[PDB]
Amino acid sequence: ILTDENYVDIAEKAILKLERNTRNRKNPDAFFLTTSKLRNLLSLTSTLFDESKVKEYDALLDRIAYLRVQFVYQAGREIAVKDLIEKAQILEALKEIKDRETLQRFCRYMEALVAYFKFYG
Amino acid sequence: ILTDENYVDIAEKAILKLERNTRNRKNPDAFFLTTSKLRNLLSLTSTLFDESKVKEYDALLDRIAYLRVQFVYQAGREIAVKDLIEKAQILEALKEIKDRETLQRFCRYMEALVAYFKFYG
Amino acid sequence: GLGIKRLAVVRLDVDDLGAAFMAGFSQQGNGQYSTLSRSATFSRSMSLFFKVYINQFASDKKLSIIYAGGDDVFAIGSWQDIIAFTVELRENFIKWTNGKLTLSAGIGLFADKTPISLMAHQTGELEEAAKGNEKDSISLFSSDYTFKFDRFITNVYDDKLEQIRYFFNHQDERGKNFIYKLIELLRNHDRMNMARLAYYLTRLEELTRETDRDKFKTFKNLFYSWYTNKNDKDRKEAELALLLYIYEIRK
Amino acid sequence: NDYRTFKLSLLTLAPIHIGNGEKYTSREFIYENKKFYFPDMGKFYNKMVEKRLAEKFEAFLIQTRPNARNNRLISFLNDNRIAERSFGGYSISETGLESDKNPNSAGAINEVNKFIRDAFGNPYIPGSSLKGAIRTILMNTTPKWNNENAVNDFGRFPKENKNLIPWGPKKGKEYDDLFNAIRVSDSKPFDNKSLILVQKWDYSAKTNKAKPLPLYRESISPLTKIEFEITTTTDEAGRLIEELGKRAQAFYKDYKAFFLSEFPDDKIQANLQYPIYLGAGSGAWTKTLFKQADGILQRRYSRMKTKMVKKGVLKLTKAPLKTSLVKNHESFYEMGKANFMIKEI
Amino acid sequence: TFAKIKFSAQIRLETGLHIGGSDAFAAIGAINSPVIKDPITNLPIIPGSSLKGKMRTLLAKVYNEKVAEKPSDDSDILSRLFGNSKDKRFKMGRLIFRDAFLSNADELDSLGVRSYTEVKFENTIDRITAEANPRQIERAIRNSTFDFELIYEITDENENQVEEDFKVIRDGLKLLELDYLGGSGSRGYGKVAFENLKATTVFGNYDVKTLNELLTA
RNA sequence: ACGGAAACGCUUUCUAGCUCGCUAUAAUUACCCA
RNA sequence: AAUGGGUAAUUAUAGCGAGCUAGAAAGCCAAAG
Ligand SMILES: Nc1ncnc2c1ncn2[C@@H]1O[C@H](COP(=O)(O)OP(=O)(O)NP(=O)(O)O)[C@@H](O)[C@H]1O
Ligand SMILES: [Mg+2]
Ligand SMILES: [Mg+2]
Repeated sequence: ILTDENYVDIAEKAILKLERNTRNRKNPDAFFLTTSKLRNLLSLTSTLFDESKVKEYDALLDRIAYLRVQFVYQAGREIAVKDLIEKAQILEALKEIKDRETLQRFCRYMEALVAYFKFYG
Repeated sequence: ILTDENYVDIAEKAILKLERNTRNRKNPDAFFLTTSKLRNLLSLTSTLFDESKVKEYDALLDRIAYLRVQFVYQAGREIAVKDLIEKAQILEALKEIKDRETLQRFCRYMEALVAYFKFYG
Repeated sequence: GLGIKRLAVVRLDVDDLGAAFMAGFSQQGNGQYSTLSRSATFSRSMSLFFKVYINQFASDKKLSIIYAGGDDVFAIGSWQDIIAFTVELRENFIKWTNGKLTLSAGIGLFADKTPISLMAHQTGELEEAAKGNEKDSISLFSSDYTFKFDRFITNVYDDKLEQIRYFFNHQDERGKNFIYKLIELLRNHDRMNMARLAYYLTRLEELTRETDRDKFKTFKNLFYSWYTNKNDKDRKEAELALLLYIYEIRK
Repeated sequence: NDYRTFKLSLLTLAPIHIGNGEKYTSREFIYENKKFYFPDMGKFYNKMVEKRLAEKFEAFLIQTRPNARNNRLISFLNDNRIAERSFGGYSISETGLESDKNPNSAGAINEVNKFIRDAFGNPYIPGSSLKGAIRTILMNTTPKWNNENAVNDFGRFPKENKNLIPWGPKKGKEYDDLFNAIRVSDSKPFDNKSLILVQKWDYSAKTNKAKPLPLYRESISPLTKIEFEITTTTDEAGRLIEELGKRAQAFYKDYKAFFLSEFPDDKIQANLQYPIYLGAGSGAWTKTLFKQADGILQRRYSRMKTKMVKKGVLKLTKAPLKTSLVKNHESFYEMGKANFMIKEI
Repeated sequence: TFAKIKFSAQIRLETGLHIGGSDAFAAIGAINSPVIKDPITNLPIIPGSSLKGKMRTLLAKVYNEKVAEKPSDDSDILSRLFGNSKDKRFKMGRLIFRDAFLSNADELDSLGVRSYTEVKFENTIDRITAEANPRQIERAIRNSTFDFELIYEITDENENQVEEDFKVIRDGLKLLELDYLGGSGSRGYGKVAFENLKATTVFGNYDVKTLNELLTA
């Protein structure tokens, strides 16, 4: 679960907990995870974040159902993304959305993850 | 930390601590930081300073949490905004809001930064 | 037709005249100048001034001396010719007394068609509110605009007011909206309005045309300089100067 | 009334892809007839959760199975006997040339890029994309716009000056803005039957092969007439948008002598009208000032996928034969090589 | 005498338009240029200021003989239909350009519309180094129509200024169909049609038989 | 047998007039990995 | 060689951030007495 007073901090300590290149000592402290595979995760929720303001949640939630499978499939391809969705409890927070103010907190939490990943690296 | 007696003076002495363009003599001592990478950050706090006058602080904690995301993200993109919000301790001023009064103090601090950015160069 | 349609009332008083008459001459010498002849000539000097020369000072001006004598001058009239009257009266009285014998007036503005006791009492309250500034003060129009005359006639009425008039007549872009927004930033004035003023004048520096831009730069580096002066005897003067310049150009 | 309107007509010789940003993944289509069916996967998961098999679906999505015809969500529906396919999105017919392997590999395409579509759902060409094709023809064929458009010794040879072409409000000056005066309209929204999804085929110099790529963008079919309206409110703009006929020929002449030479001429099309390179797959040299980016374009690549020496790999595709446009065998088009003809109205 | 008439129209979009919004609390990878929209229905509006300042400037390049160089230098055919700030008799300006709200939301819902505004991705190709810069700007969709109110005053200063100002208002509307209501314009985004021009009197007595014929010019 | 008795700081008055969220900007590049 | 797949970068940049006009009048009162 992530709420308003802590989700940015949860994202901050998530990004610090992703593992790095232990080898490859050419500009070290570099993540396995990259900017492209993380913006592919933010692009899943970037449509639903601005469809949430206009539409009702009850006429929208099948996309929120399918977006769990989207995060699963984007996790099941690279080990640097399956690592991310378990460090930051993304799959655990997708099940606990259930309204608009947590949809616009999860879609905002992904923005926090991208922001701290861009900030570190 | 910023108090009610010194938040304008820190924004004065933080524009003066931000390093300028030493080289490229075409109107020299211009800032690396551009105006429109700074009016975007003020564009958040101005629309919190106008909502804090009406709405209670327990309804604005969705936007106040996202200021912490946007300053981090805009600093992660360009090094000049990083040099801003590390010189002017904005991420350590966002840590302390907690009510309407310190929120409006920070939102005036973000404006005093822009006023002294406009006044110098 | 430019000028606000108000009339002013001034009430004056030479500060500490009985002290300047009894003791008076006792400081120079060793009590050797404290005669009856010195006090008699002093009475003739003060009587000569306040009963002969005030009519000389009120010659061209549009006013009425309702009383003059002793050390009081109570005078109603037009407000340009009341402020000019009292600046002229003191700048002649301190030449008359070599800079001894401070006088301290209260000017009050009043609209037309207002009763004369409701007018004179509010003038006399400004006069006694200028007695207790330190001693020597003019109290323009209100309880707060209370300036020493040496801090008023030089700074406000001749230095700042002529600089403001000189800037605001040799241009066309800036108008009375700019003067009103300066009066607000001068009257409220926390530390935040120093930054807001530094932003406002820098916005308007790069909005004026390139013909008149050093003209505006030598005005904003002159207004921001006294706004942020940290002596408090330079910001309060500018508000009274801008009040007088708005009162001069009222339609 | 200096609104001099024109009427551009655009004939696609090569397949043209534009836009939309998004892209369907590997398990988001159905190839069971000779068409590709792209559903609304939200309605797919909604109507499939009645089948009580969403956990087996989630098993299928992370199934690292070989034999790629069994990975592409066709075999999931054929094995588990889901046969309704009444879902949202749309269908497009095949190119026929996508799977190079005649051994089965049918519908074994992997990741298609979507085409730009309005909210009705119909494809069109946006005017902002056609204006970027006009603007490079105008930039390269004007010698005053090619000299200092460069670094000025700032960073990593970084960027265009963006100020050679005099643009701005420019406080104190009059209002020029040449490309505000060149007003390009969006096209009429054409039909879904013009889209084929060509793959990608990178054809190198100094190693004569045509290695294909896993990037199969949903392009327009060749020989599709698409109309555009351009109004020029400045007479200075009217001169350039009238002289586009000379300038596109001059751009293609300076670009063939720079880049299409060192490639074999059989894979290179002929113009047949005035040439234009509409976006997504024409190469970098059609999107840039090509005679000013010779030591500056390749500097960005110190990675696994670098430009080879200089003047990077050619971008061919495989769409079927029409008219003939191809000039060779094996159907190598040029992916963005379109043509136009203009007339004032 | 006093009269007050009304111009009904339909602003049918043709390659629909962007009129830029306000929020800084947008996103990271979503719409950074919002369209203006109604704050309760979240339906796009055409605000009357963007109609007015396009008609005020497009007719300025037609009816001002001397080039304006400033507003309230207009040539008194525009100064009275829009209003100066500086002429003593032309402070108000006898036209009320009301805002326009999306009428045919059910007709767009009959078509396959996912959402009432589309999002358009528009990177800026750096003409050297070929790198990009994506913007995701929002625009109201193509076959949207907007109810266009327009209210005109007829006081005892209109001796023969009534029918003269209607070879001006419809002139400005047929010049809006050659220009673009703000947005980009040079990138599409503006072409409008004005449908069912229907003048009527909402107050007073005026004969719009002779007015409803030059609407159909 | 209260310097007191009686007495609305009251009436009239649009925060108003003017003003395009606008300007430039191909969702594009690279061709490869096991 | 086939067979499996895509991977990396950009997520808006530069601006304007409000300008000008009005800043209380007219009555009662006071004046006219
Ligand atoms: N020429 C004069 N010679 C002597 N006494 C005079 C003269 N003119 C006026 N006075 C009297 O001097 C006294 C001064 O009165 P007043 O001005 O009230 O006191 P003051 O000394 O001025 N202290 P302040 O009222 O605070 O200025 C009055 O009684 C006047 O009548
Ligand atoms: Mg005295
Ligand atoms: Mg006295």
